[PDB]
Amino acid sequence: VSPPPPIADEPLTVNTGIYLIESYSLDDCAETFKVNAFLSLSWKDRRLAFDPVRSGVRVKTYEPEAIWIPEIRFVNVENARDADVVDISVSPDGTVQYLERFSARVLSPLDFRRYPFDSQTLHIYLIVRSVDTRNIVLAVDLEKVGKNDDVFLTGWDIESFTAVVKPANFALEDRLESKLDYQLRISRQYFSYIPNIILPMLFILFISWTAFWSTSYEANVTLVVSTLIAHIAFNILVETNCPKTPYMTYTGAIIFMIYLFYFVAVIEVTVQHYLKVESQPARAASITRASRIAFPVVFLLANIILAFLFF
Amino acid sequence: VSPPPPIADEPLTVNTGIYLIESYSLDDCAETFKVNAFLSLSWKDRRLAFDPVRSGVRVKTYEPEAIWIPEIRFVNVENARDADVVDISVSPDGTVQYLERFSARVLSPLDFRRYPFDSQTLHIYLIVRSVDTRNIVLAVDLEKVGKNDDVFLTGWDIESFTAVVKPANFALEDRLESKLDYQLRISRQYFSYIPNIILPMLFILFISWTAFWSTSYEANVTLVVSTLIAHIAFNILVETNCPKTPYMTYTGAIIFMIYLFYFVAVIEVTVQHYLKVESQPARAASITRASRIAFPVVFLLANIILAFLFF
Amino acid sequence: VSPPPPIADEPLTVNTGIYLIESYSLDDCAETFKVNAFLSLSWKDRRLAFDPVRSGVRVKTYEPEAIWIPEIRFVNVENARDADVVDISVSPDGTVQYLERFSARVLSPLDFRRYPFDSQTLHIYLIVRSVDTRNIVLAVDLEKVGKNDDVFLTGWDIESFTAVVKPANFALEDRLESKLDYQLRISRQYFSYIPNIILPMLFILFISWTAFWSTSYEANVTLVVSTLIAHIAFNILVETNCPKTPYMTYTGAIIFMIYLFYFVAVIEVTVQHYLKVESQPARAASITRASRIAFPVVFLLANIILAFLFF
Amino acid sequence: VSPPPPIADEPLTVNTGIYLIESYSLDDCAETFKVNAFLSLSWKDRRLAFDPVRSGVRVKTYEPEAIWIPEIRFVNVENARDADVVDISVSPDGTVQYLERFSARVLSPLDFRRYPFDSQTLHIYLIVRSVDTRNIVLAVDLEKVGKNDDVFLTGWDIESFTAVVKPANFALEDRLESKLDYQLRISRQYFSYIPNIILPMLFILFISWTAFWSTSYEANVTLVVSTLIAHIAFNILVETNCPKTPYMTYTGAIIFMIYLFYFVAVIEVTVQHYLKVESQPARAASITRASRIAFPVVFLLANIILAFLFF
Amino acid sequence: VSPPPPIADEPLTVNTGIYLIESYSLDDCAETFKVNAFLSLSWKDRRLAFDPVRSGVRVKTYEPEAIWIPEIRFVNVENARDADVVDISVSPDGTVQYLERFSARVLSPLDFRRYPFDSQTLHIYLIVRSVDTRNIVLAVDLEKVGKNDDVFLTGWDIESFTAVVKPANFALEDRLESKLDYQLRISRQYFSYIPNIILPMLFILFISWTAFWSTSYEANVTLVVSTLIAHIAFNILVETNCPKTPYMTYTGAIIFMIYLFYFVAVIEVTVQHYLKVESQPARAASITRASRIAFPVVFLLANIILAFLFF
Ligand SMILES: CCC1(CCBr)C(=O)NC(=O)NC1=O
Ligand SMILES: [Cl-]
Ligand SMILES: [Cl-]
Ligand SMILES: [Cl-]
Ligand SMILES: [Cl-]
Ligand SMILES: [Cl-]
Repeated sequence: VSPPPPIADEPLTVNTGIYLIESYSLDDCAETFKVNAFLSLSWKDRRLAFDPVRSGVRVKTYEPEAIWIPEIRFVNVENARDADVVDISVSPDGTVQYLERFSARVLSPLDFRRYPFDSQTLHIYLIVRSVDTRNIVLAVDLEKVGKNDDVFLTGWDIESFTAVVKPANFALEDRLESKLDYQLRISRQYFSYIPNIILPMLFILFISWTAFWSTSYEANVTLVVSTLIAHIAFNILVETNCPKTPYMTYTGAIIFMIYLFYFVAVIEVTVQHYLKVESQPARAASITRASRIAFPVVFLLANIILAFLFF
Repeated sequence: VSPPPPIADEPLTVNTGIYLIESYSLDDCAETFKVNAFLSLSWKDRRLAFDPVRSGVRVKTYEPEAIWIPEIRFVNVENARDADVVDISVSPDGTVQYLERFSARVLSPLDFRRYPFDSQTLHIYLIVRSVDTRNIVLAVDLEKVGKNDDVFLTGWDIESFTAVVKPANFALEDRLESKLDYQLRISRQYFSYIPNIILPMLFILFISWTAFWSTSYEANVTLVVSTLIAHIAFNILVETNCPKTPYMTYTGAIIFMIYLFYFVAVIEVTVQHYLKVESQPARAASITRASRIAFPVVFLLANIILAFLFF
Repeated sequence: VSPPPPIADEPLTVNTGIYLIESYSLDDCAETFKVNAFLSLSWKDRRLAFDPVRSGVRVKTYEPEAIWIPEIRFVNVENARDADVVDISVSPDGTVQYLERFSARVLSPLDFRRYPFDSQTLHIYLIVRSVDTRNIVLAVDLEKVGKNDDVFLTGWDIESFTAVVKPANFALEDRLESKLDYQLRISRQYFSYIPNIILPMLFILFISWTAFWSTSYEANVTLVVSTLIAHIAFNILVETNCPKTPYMTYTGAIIFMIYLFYFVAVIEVTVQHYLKVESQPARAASITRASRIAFPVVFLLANIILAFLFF
Repeated sequence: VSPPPPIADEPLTVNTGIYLIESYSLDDCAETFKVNAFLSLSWKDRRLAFDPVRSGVRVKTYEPEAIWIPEIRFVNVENARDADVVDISVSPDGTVQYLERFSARVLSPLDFRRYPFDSQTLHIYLIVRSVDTRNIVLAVDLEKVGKNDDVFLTGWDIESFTAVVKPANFALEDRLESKLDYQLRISRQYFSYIPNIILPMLFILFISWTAFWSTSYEANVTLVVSTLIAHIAFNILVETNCPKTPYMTYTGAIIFMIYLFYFVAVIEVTVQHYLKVESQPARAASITRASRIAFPVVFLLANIILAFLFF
Repeated sequence: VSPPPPIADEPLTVNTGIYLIESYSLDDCAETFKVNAFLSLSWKDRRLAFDPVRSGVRVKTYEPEAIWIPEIRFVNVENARDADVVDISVSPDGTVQYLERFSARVLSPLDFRRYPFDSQTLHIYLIVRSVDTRNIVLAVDLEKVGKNDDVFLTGWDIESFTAVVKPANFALEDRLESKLDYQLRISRQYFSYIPNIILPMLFILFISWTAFWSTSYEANVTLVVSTLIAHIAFNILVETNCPKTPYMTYTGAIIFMIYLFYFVAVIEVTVQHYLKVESQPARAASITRASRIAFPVVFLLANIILAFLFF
């Protein structure tokens, strides 16, 4: 119950491996995801080395309390993982093979700028703090890094589960810390968004544009203002459940643009009626006739500019 | 507290069994359900063998700490089950009969394509990782697999609770994994859905069609747009509380179809009034008269096509 | 420790008793309630019997670990109760007086058919599984079954806390199980419903009926459709927070009836205007005049039929 | 680890004290509040008495496991408090001074009848169960009862933290129990309720009264019904998030009164138009003219009557 | 397991240091934030001092149970922190280098008066209570006080993590308490508020002002009342999820001002129409013409006055 002694000066290499069993509860708003996986750890301790000819065992199994085990922690977790040691095996040369099954709520930030067409990289940071007698450094056993085929996140396409092999070694509170990066690449399943959000939101906007084929100010006010209410009501219905994002998103820009179009269409309706009442029906009619083409064209162009700037 | 030694290299057979006591909290959105049940386990540990004559007892009872117990875990669980060992009984041959009462939040995916007429198969995967000394394989004791008659999920008809007897044995991180599939088949109780969701949503749509028995553009705009508001408001009220499904559902298709019908009815109302104002009341009136038949017929037809494509 | 040995063939009788300290968190939607109470247990274990003269003590206190204690569990709980043993006392004849203070989330179904005029019976099922050496049977002492006077559930009148004295002994997985039914009878405090939900809901409906004292189709469309919106908006405001009930409720029937009345009133308004425009103002006016009496009378009758069928 | 012995058949007096460190999470709907405080306990155990001369120390410090400590529990708590023993000190006469720092979610009912002008008394009930060897009685060390000056509840003025010195001793499950009442008096500081809820809710109602200065039935229907929608919509926005209170509140009475006024104003608008259309414009105009004074006067008076009946 | 005996009058100095690893879950409404960090503690216990020649070791490692460790607690936490001792190291002179990794939900009040342009100072109060034998005083080494570069709070700019070096030593329950103030300075990311909340809410208000370029009372009622509905609906959509603040905020003042403007615009519309109908179209037209300038000018001025009073 002291770290293994160094054969030559060099630090202890703790070989790691994460194997995803289950991925669930991806909360976009909280920027957290819950994960259930295996953590494999391999290190050599020659104090645990033995001759198989005299000892007469394949490998010696130990209790966690019995031997020295490195303290591997996660950087980006809410609280410490719920871990359960599955097996500890010691080969004759002193190579300890540790395996545990853990569940953790991982805090990983998400970029919503290209939502719902976005893709994300979920991070899991492994960390080990070096001891007095010797430095501890992390490594990746690529054979022991993977994911269950059945691993699923509803609404996401799980691309890959890989690790950045070279650790980030640095000093923290007068000790060396070796940090590893396990990445889960996911891409969103944006299909339903079109018939479910895009298309009914666009219909409401189009209904407001019928005020360009009418001269009735009462019918026109009822058209643009009632559709503005239906727009807001629709947005309450299809609300992300996510408190507003501090940065400007593609989706956010378009919604802003739609509120601007409701305001501009009211201006038009207001102008047209005032010109008609102010004995100028030539200007009133030409503005209305222009708007019939102007409104959809400006909308289509501004939308293309936005789609281009974001993607 | 090491696995029982093999006589002739044979793997240890752990006879399982799950008996549902309570099933509750089925969260459609989270694709999770909470379960309270019995887990029965039986295996032979000859190290515990005794002679009932010298012992004076025909069976021996042990504390979990006292003997070796296989590490049975569930694959699709949020965290490890809250288990409480009920009884451990050893017969003279050294056959252990283990029983525990556990509670677990099981992650099982759900297909909402045929909602609310859907049926689901809930899975519970039992798993055991083999040891260095010997391999461990799972088995189903069919006499120990069942459910309490009083087991209920509000709004579901619990068809059956069975297990796929042949385990899925496979290699993972250089060891054998014997996995079992326990299945809970449930079918939805969709009656209340007709008077609560379907009919009041259909009435609102029908109200919009009264604009085909009017020539008043002000009354017509008020009809189609106010009903569209009422539709959205109704949907906010009867909202599933489920963030939108990534795939297209039967329900989703119909709602989309309804939003399209609100838009088409506005087009009609817009066309009719423009023709009237453009000195063509013959065409205006014939379009309106056609819509009176067209709208319900196309709706009934498109609905049958949708019902066919989904079921 | 193993169970106490019997002279009398009859199994071991464990005298139970539950005393409610606090009742809180009654979730109508989840059909769960949280409870904090005392669990009293009594049984004779002659192995513990002593001579108070030679022992020098009239009563002996033991640690739960020290003696044999029956495994009492609850059938309808989310997870096993958080229990804390308060006292264990042994009398010279070997009688054990066990007492613990527990907290549990109890799953008890609720029938909303007569909501908000309903009354409910909350169940707590005590269970004990028989050992191999001897069978174990539960008993109630209704002196030991009670509740704190200050026990409260907001919006409910806590009638009684009692137990069904005859236990339900039955075989499960080749062993006997003696089950007790503890019942908490509660009745709803429905006063607030009239001034909060029922009267404002009736007012909106009556507003729609003023369309029978008008000939203005624009004012009439605005009356029936705007009130339908206000009805839905009201229902969003006074929403039960309960996902729709799979069965037909009294409340559910009436709400359905109200949506039907909104649709029928639109039909009337539509018919009246079409007859007027189709040079038939005699029929139009007689339909409107009839509706003035028909609508409230049919509403009052249909409501009485519903109230009768449900109560 | 047995209770201290009585010299002359006296019960053990446990001197208590609670010192509020933090008060937070007051949930009006759940009728719970979370508290972080110090619990001080003092009692005389002569088995711990010593001669400071021979001992060399004026005070002795012990580990909780080392000595006998009374089991103090809380009556109205969700689960048992998270406690941590800060210090245990023994003086030469054997007077024990125990101190712990605990956090608890206390269930204390709230009376909303005078909301938002209400004041509440939060209770914390201390309890001790007497033991076989001797009876245990609670006492208040008033020197050890207080609160941190920085203790705050957002939207409340924390008046006082005091205890009812005379304990409530009584029998429970054949043992005497001593109960103490700690009271936290709070008064609601919700000044912003006037500009945030009261004034916008009144403006909406006043807008409906403008239909008494109009003869246009279409404009009037649009005024009273649209404002009724805006009223409901406003109430959805400023919703307490508290499921309806079973009893009639001051706030509840006024909201009811407002819904009645919307209905009465519709009746007026309906009557006025019907009289006008039924060739009686003298009565129609006199009713409208009356309403202009009647409506605000009846509102102001009924409001005063309500304010008087509740306060 | 007694405090170390000093020769010097001065109390024991415990050098503290907090290092933020993760900051998450900042709940504006609850005025709480969750934190994951390192707690470093340094003190000298001469009883631990050793000859490293005789000992053979330059540093000694101890288990928390093995040695005396000061009881460091947090003042403003929900429950005591979930701590995990990372390392304990002793040098030949008796210096203890303690390090733990803790997670805590910190209660820190927030001032919303200047929201969404606000900045906040989050507090973490460290505290140590002095023992019988000697007083214990806290110290800050600002070298050890830091934060991970990757520490983030969505929508906030984390300015600095620091500590007020001079501890607040005071008497509590006849003992000394040394308290340290750790501060996290954050400033809000208000950009998205302009296009998401400010601008669309203004557009709706402006739409209501078009009622100053119309004489149609039906169109005007529809304008002012429908926009008031859209305003409320918008506020439901962009709702903070925060129950109203007991104090008057900048945002709160403006929203109140907007509701006043909706009411004043209704008064105008009502006055205009009544003057027109009361054969005075000169006054009606001059009031309308004035409002066109008055309304935006009064709005712009009142807004500047509010912005000045709050900032
Ligand atoms: C008040 C009635 C309603 C729909 C209610 Br959400 C409205 O708000 N505005 C309108 O212009 N028309 C309407 O029908
Ligand atoms: Cl961890
Ligand atoms: Cl498990
Ligand atoms: Cl239980
Ligand atoms: Cl407690
Ligand atoms: Cl703490």
